[PDB]
Amino acid sequence: EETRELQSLAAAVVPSAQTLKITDFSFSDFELSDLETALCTIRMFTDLNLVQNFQMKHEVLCRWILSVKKNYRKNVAYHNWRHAFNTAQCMFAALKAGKIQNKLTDLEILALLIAALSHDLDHRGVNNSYIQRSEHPLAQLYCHSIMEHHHFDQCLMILNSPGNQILSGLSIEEYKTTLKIIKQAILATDLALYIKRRGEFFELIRKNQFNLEDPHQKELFLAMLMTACDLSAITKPWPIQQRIAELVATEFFDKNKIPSMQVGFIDAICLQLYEALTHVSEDCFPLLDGCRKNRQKWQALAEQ
Ligand SMILES: COc1cccc2c1C(=O)N1CCc3c([nH]c4cccc(OC)c34)[C@@H]1N2C
Repeated sequence: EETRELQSLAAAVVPSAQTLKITDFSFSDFELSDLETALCTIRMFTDLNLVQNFQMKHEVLCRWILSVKKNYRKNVAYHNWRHAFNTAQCMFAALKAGKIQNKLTDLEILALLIAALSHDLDHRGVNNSYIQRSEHPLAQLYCHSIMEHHHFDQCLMILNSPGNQILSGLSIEEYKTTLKIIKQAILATDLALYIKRRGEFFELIRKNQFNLEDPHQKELFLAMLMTACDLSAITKPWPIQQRIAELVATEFFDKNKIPSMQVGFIDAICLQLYEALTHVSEDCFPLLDGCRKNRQKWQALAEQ
């Protein structure tokens, strides 16, 4: 049934990060089976030293990963398991290739990876729009009166389910700190909260006053990082981004104006974010470079 899946997952060899290409910003998931994305996820926890430092039992981490995946099964494509898996992959690539890993504590890295994986688990719970089909990120802003939201209840419920407690090896003080960061990183994937707080982040960077060691600026930086990862399909190699963008038209759920939608999207949201991210961490330039190349391809298409 799904004992089968867990048994098969826990027994399998976990290939290296290099084999799985999860350290690349150009990572493509389409050829992977769901079960291979779970192996990729295990590898992310492993290479961030989270399995070791917090003594996560292998079977427990496998079951938690499958619990998370299972609870995405009714979500639309922009908020599904593949979305959260890729949000996590971008986080991993930005932590590793982008080197952000070195700037953060282990509890921050742990909360970030769990948040990336879990941030859309409540999409059907806290939204009455947006759940029939994948809606453009900016449909929030211009189309519906009420915006598109995220929550952490499902996240914490799965984390505390018997057999799924990847955090049992934390002390009480570590657990409390981690849950707090998880809650904020999940709420930060609300585009409303990004728009509300980004100008300050940009000013600090413009004025070269950005100080990651300030508790308000660390919260704000972790939030921008969550948004960078959540929106990262806008950075992908052109064929990936085209087919994801077109899901607003192609998703079967039980293309004429898309070029101008995506250019507007890049000009109003995406370009500044990856520009700002690259000033904090120069090795995240591939996200910005990808976002630039896609604007150029979408602009050429808009010129028909
Ligand atoms: C931060 O989110 C992303 C970043 C980079 C690539 C992304 C996404 C994302 O949201 N997604 C979500 C949609 C979908 C993806 N991969 C899939 C594989 C099979 C089916 C799918 O949708 C039905 C996808 C898929 N990709 C490629």
